[PDB]
Amino acid sequence: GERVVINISGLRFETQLKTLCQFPETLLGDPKRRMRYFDPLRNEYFFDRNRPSFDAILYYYQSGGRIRRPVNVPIDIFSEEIRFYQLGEEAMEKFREDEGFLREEERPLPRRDFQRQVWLLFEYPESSGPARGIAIVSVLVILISIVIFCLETLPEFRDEKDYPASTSFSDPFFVVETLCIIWFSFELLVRFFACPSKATFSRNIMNLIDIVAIIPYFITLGTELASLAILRVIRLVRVFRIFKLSRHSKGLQILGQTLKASMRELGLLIFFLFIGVILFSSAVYFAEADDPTSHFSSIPDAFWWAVVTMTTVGYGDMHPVTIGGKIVGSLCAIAGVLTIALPVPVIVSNFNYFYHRE
Amino acid sequence: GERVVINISGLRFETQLKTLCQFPETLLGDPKRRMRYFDPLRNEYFFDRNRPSFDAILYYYQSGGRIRRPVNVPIDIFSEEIRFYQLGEEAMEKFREDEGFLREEERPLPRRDFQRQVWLLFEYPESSGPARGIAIVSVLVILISIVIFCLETLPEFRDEKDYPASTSFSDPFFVVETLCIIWFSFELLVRFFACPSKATFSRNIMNLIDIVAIIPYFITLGTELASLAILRVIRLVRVFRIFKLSRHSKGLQILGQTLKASMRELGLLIFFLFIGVILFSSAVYFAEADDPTSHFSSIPDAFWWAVVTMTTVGYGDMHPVTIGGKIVGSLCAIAGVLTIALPVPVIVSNFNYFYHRE
Amino acid sequence: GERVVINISGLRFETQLKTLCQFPETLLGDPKRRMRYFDPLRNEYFFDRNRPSFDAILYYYQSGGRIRRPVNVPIDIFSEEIRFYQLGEEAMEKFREDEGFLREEERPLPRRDFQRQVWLLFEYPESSGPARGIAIVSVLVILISIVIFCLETLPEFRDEKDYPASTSFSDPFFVVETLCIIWFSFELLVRFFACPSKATFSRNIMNLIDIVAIIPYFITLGTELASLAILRVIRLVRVFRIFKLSRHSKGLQILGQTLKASMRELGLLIFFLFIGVILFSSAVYFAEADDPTSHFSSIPDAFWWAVVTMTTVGYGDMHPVTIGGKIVGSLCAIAGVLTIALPVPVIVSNFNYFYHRE
Amino acid sequence: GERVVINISGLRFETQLKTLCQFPETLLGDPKRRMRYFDPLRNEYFFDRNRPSFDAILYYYQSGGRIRRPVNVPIDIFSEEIRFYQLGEEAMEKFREDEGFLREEERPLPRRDFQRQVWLLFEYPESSGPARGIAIVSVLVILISIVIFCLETLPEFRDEKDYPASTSFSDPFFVVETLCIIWFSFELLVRFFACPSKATFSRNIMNLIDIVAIIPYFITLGTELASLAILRVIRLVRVFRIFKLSRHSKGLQILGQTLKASMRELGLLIFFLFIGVILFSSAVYFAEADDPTSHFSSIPDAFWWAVVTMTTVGYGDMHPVTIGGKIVGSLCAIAGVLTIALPVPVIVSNFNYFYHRE
Amino acid sequence: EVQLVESGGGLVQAGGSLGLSCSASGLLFSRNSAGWYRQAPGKQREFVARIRMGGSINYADTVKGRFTISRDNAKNTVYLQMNSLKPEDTAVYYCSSWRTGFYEYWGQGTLVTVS
Amino acid sequence: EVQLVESGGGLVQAGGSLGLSCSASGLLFSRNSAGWYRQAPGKQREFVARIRMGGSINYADTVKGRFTISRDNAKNTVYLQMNSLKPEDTAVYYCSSWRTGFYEYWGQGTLVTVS
Amino acid sequence: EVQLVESGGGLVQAGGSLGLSCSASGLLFSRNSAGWYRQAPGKQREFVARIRMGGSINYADTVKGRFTISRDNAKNTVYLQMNSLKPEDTAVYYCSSWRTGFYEYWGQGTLVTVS
Amino acid sequence: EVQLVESGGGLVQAGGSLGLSCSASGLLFSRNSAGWYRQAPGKQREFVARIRMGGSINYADTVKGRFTISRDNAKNTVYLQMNSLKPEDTAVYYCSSWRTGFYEYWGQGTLVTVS
Ligand SMILES: [K+]
Ligand SMILES: [K+]
Ligand SMILES: [K+]
Ligand SMILES: [K+]
Repeated sequence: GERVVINISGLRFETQLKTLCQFPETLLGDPKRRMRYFDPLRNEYFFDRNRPSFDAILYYYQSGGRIRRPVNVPIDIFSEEIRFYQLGEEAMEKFREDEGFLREEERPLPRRDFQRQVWLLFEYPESSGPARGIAIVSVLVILISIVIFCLETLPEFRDEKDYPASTSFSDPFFVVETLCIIWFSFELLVRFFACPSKATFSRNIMNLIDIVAIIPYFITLGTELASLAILRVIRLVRVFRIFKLSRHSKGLQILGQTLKASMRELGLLIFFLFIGVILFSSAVYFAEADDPTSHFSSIPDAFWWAVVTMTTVGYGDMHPVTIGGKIVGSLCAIAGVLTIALPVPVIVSNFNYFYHRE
Repeated sequence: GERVVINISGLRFETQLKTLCQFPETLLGDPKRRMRYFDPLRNEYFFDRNRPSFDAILYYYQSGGRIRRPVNVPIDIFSEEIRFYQLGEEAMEKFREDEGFLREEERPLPRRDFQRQVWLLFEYPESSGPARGIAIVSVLVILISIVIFCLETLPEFRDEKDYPASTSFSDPFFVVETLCIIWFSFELLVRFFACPSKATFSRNIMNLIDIVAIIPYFITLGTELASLAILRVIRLVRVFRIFKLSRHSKGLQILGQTLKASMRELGLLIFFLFIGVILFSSAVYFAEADDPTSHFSSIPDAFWWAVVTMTTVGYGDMHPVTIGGKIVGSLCAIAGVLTIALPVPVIVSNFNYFYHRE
Repeated sequence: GERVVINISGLRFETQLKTLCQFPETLLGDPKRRMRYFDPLRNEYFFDRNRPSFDAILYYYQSGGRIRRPVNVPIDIFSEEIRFYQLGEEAMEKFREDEGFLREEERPLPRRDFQRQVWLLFEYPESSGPARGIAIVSVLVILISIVIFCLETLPEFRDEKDYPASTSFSDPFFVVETLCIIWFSFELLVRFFACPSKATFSRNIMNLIDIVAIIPYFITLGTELASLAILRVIRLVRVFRIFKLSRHSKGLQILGQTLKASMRELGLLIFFLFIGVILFSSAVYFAEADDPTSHFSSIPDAFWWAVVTMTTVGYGDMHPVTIGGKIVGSLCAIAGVLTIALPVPVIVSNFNYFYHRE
Repeated sequence: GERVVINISGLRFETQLKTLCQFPETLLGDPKRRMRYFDPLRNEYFFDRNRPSFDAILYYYQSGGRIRRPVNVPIDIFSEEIRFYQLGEEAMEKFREDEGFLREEERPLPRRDFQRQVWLLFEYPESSGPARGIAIVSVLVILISIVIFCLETLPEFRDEKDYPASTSFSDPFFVVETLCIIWFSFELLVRFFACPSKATFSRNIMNLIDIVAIIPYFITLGTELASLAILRVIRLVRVFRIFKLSRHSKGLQILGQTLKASMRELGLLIFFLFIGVILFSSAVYFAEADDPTSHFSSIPDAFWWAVVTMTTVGYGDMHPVTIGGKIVGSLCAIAGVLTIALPVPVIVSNFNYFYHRE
Repeated sequence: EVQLVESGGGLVQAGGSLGLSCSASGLLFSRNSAGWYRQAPGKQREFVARIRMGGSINYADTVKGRFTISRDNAKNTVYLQMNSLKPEDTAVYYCSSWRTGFYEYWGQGTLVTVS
Repeated sequence: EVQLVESGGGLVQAGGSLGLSCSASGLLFSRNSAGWYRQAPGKQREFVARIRMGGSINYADTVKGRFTISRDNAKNTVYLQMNSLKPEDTAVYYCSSWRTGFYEYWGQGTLVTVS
Repeated sequence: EVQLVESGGGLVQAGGSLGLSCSASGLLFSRNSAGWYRQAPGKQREFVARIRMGGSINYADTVKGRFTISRDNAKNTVYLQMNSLKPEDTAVYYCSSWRTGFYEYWGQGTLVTVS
Repeated sequence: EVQLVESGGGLVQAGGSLGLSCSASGLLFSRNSAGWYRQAPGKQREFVARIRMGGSINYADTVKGRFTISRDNAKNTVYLQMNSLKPEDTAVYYCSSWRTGFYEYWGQGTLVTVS
């Protein structure tokens, strides 16, 4: 019925008044707010803004609600156009969601005036100067703990113990290890007793890492204060102190997000390598088993060669000695480069997204 | 003669009535259907829809028939515009073909009420719960068959037979192999006797794989129930039980489609490697044959070094010992990285297309 | 002065008549040719064609002459628009040049009615059936010549000659070699005596290849029909029979075009490798010379290790034995992957251009 | 109040006169300059130029000042439009900055009529013919200095000195080295005494390189004209004569700019390699320490294997011997290809930008 | 091809000791099963010893304890230490290297005649 | 598995010399600590010598100077040169190769009885 | 450069045995053809034996059966077992290693004078 | 560290022959220059022989012809064949391996006293 002709700098937009008033909380949806720009001389709402953006601004009313930025309008110009037309904050949220920007505030800081002071001081390194100092202290303790874990294995440092087992505070490594574990437990208990909600603390992967980085020390201490397999499993598990370096590194966080996103592609990479390894190890075992000098004793033994030829490591311990085995080894290296080159670009695209999104 | 002026929200489209009525089965091609939006006050068909899309919608009439989505209009908006203007279902098919979407229903399910029940149960794992169970059983049997094929070659499992040939149901491996072959033959005969048309069954590559995965067992059984070369060829052919894992894996199907699409690029990769291998093996044989310590006895023998240097495997069994041979080996590794890096991006683009198209 | 208002389906284009008549050989430049679409009722030239293309069509007149296809119009639609407006064939040539299509007919076939029959038969494999047969014969002769060149070096085939030099038609390899050389010389002399212009024949790289593939045989024959260095240089030069396989292969022609285009990038790759090789060989010689077990006797000797570590071949003959040498060898492999990964994408982009342009 | 209707070839742009006169130094901002195109018959400023560009040209006035080239208009056409509308030179600078072109003249040539003649002759190889000769002489001296530095280490050239230390101008290498150092010092002092400002000379990295390429010779000379550690540090530092080859090479300058730009990505690459090396060396030490034939004596010793497996060099000196160690070594090569493949594309993108920007 | 030459002759009487050796060219003993076989005149082949690839040494039911078999894996030789010699074990001891299902290789044989 | 066989018998009286040898199969002596241990009848194990992986040779407080220990790293053998023999050092000298915290391997032992 | 030194002297009479040896420095015998050549005083070079790279042993038409040639491929030595010695074969036996079409290398020679 | 142990003792009179040997641990002779040095009592070090890495053997101006020096490159030993022995060359012959400009290593020395 009623026809409203908008004029965005000479460009007429004749639309039905019903669609214009579908959203009555905007600049055009309020008749007493859009009367400022109305021109009674020509019976049109003359604006003096960007011309291409108003097409999307009008499609917002003509589609109920939908904000799709035209590909020929820059982000800032379109955002300013949304702000001028006062489409709303839900409009801005929909626009940012469509573009790719993600809006997540959360961060429920405690309001007890002391359960938030220490929480800020520890969780947020940039909240203070002492907070940055605490972050630096944590990084230093993590690095020396890694150094201790690696140095404990050097044969030189184990001289009086380098005798057969059949013929703890004095050990210099145990002192540094227990200081590192004390600091880890301290920064864990402070964060747990200063977190807003215990549900989020027991769910964050960056806190499960800190738990796993403390568990082996206490298992070993309890066992000492009185099986072999669990002991070696635990001594290997102790390596997860390098992953609590990810709280202080935005590169490791991006890497973790990339690996979580590219789970299907990592699985495809492993599956393709498994298929190729079985195929080429069978081919090179049967192509080389009649030569009395071959060192493939079985298809399971030719898997190691096939993985080092497909990955193009090629150590050279296991190689073919026959013409047919060398033909097979020639296609393993080429078919390995393709198998690997296929999903790795998808993983790299995920990394670039999470990296430049930062 | 007759002039019809369409008005897509203030944007006039004055076109000849003949072009508008070229297709009389659409919203604008039916005068008694387009009279709803007609405005006798201004003698124009006032619409209230998206402005940029109607350019393509009108070019559809002005070009006889052709649907080319404008690059500045989203897919969903243009599809909704086609739906509103009722251009037809052939219009939607042409639009999807132009974009890249492929429309293939086929799936001629049998209508015998029992030749389709088992067909659904077997062919489609998602049609039921027992269907998913049958898929899981097939995957398990395939995996244990692969495990048996690999384990049969271990020297440890062959102890009483590890004597010279000059000095079958008891064998534990033959029992598992015959159970796997029984299940393979069962799931093949059920699928053949439940398929709609025998022409499609004898033509699908995923059924030729299942035939080839059963042929060697029966050849061996027939020969046993009474030449050496065919025996070893067959024992190698038995490895094609890993490719009937592709029915249950959408990654292997994508890989097969990628390899079929990139056939010319695979051929180019092999041809470039062959050219480079001959070139650099000739160069390194003639550059190193005057040194009494060289281990290239001929150009055919330097091919293996050239393939492992070009693919950057570099086992290290064959390497140059001369200054000229080392200069030649330095360009083999660089010219191999280029030769390989050239068609592999095309193959990876094909993989990404078939992978994200999924 | 005179104003002409064009109307491309409701979209007015009011331009000065002088610019419209700047080119009087086109549909709009001929007043007696554009009168067909003129509408005396509204004093406008009503067309019924695509709307976005006429912007470029009018800019052609408004810029003297220039055809720039709008990014939102498809190639075929714009080409049809040029054809309808009859802008000319120079307009189409400019359009194709701007897009990227290259127009090169040349092919000056002889007009002597017999100096072109054999020329077609030989140069163009697709001109006949005998032409395809001649191409197949050439490919077969080239392949057996390569096979002979490689097999002549096998130690097994040289049994009665495998004695010290101090204690030719009978040799089976010389017979096949002389037949191949006879066919090469025949297909060269026929092409030279059937080419249109001798200037183009003595200039094509694909004919210089055929000359170089025949020169060593005749040098050897002349020397035999009576120095050592030139003899081995010639015996290596004989390998250029694989490059006359490029006439019959469009992949090798694309590779040659890619390598000619990426000359600066190939030079940069070699220069960066040279810089890195010198840097890391100096570092690993000085980082490892104080260890009495090191096998880097000089910086020139550590170049070979640095090239095989930078290219990630890693044969393993020369490796570091010191902590500092291993730190240096760790950065050689990482800095080699970057050095190589930098210009190779440019070369690959050139290959993709020349490959998909085909 | 006052309304001005511009007409860019039939396309009305009705804008407020205030916005049009916001910038009074342009073609539309001067009423006595824009009167040329005014049409009193229709009360509009009829132009005859490109239609899409005037949208941005008008947004320049409607946004105070901002030049954003529409994505559907070519660079040259938009630049010509800016020139016609005489928006100014600051407008052109903003346009070039938005596109990506960087404007940096600087080059403060001395005005002493002789402190600029030699400055041109040396700094700018293209200013003369003698300047190109001086550049060639510098490149030749640099190359022979590199050759001398590498050849001094050959064991063959050191024959009478090849005795234990316990049992300088005569040395042929010292003569060439001192000539090279004399020329380096000459071209450094001339450039320092001919530079416009001493502040820029003592700050350019390409001059710090020339200082560092001369320092070791004079340190050695002063020490000779009378500690061991600084002597070997200096003998290694002498390798930085290859980096003064970067003044004469635009590829090395691009490489330096790329490496300065990709500093965060180089750091991420090193950090990811460090994380993976520690992880996989711990895993392979603990997975293989119970085998009495293993050659990983400690986690620090398995770092070298992990770096050569992750970088896919794979020398083959250190490899796993256990099933668990081989499983771990299989994931090191795959997880190394991902770790390396992640930031290298960012570095390559930086290189392509700085390379094609040239 | 491949030859498993042996050097195990002599005429040692009952008692004493004697060590036979088997050497291979074109065949690596570290990559194959190896085992000595005897054959007395007028009789058939009799298994004596076997060393599988992996050192699964198992002798026959008669010559256990008094014999032993060994391998080098570096010199590529397979030995046999014949201790507690008896006139019963007079035969032409062969040498055999094989791969199950692919190939078997024998030696021309050596004569151990115990007096 | 792994066996550290030894050959160090004999009945050399006081004085003279005697060299014991220890050989390993499935164990590389260049990759493990090695050390001879003695045990006289009626007594317990007594440390004699130890050569760590890296040649940190250290003998006991009684047999220093008069004994020495060595390794080949190519023949995979660990020796012990027993010089200045005395009747005091009469024991069944064992041989031991170990890795701290993972495994220890011993020999059946050899008898050195000094008269 | 390269020298093929030989050690094959002595004055063994008719009958008996004698084994000449040829050793190479800078030349790998496993990578080259090798063959002994003789030259009696007053005569010219006479081919004796040849072992090609790949073990294609072929002797002359006079010294077949009574001579044999061998290679190590690990010690880098080429031998010649001279059996059934006769006064006819008195010559300065040389040693030669060569590659067809690239190079030939000889030895200074050794003297085998059969009485 | 590294020790160049030598075994060249004895009391051979004038004439005859004697071969000294030099063995290295932690040092590869194939990767270093090697050379024997003598020092008679009451005198200073006197150069005897030198074999550079690459076999550039050069002796002194007195012991040429009558001496010779050699290397193995596999056993890691440097020898010295002392022929035409004279009472003049009575000294404690050392052994030295070095790298020009980096390090020099000597031996404790061995005594060659010619009667
Ligand atoms: K590699
Ligand atoms: K590689
Ligand atoms: K490698
Ligand atoms: K290797």
